[PDB]
Amino acid sequence: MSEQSICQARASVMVYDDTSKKWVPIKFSRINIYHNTASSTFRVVGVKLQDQQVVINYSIVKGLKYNQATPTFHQWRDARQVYGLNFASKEEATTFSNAMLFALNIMN
Amino acid sequence: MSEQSICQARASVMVYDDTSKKWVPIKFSRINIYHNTASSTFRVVGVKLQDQQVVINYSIVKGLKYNQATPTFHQWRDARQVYGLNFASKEEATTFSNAMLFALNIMN
Amino acid sequence: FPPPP
Amino acid sequence: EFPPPPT
Repeated sequence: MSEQSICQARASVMVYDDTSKKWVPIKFSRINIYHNTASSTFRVVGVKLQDQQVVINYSIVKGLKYNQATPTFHQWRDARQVYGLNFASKEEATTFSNAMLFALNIMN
Repeated sequence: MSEQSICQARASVMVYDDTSKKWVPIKFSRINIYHNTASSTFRVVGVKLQDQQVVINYSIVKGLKYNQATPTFHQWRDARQVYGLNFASKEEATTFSNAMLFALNIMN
Repeated sequence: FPPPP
Repeated sequence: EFPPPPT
């Protein structure tokens, strides 16, 4: 019924601009992966802990590809766009990835 | 790419418990309706402005039924459950309903 | 629809 | 694949 978080971490969410060929900010935010038991669903929701506005609300899908580029930088391709998270700490990155991969395992 | 809010209001999100035959809390929260231009998607996202946890992340679908029970109480049936928002003020109720109905219009 | 709380 | 990260 409600949204149940399975992890939380600080990161700067960015989108890879294939054209400008650069990595651009989507706008640190708080990143959480929520799960809906009443729908067996998982989402990546990033909120601006400043003005508390949601910057990202992404559904981790069935065939998603999560890549841990660096100890503090991870990305994932949906099938038509790539997202990356510049973490605030290796620790928070380690935490977010275990959840992510775990959520993806369930996703399958 | 990002989440773009089309409205914000304070309300107490509750689920109608058909069994207990009573209206029960889903856990005031901050309610926002975000739109994804890069997906033409609308969502009702409720955050606990206390511990900033998301209480609801609902996709307003194509055939949703929004009902404004009272000037400060509105509900909506998905097709297998009904949700309602106890607003903090008529004004915020008026604001959220205009967005909602608008988002639903687009939805069709 | 049920009656408001 | 995914591009090279920033830095």
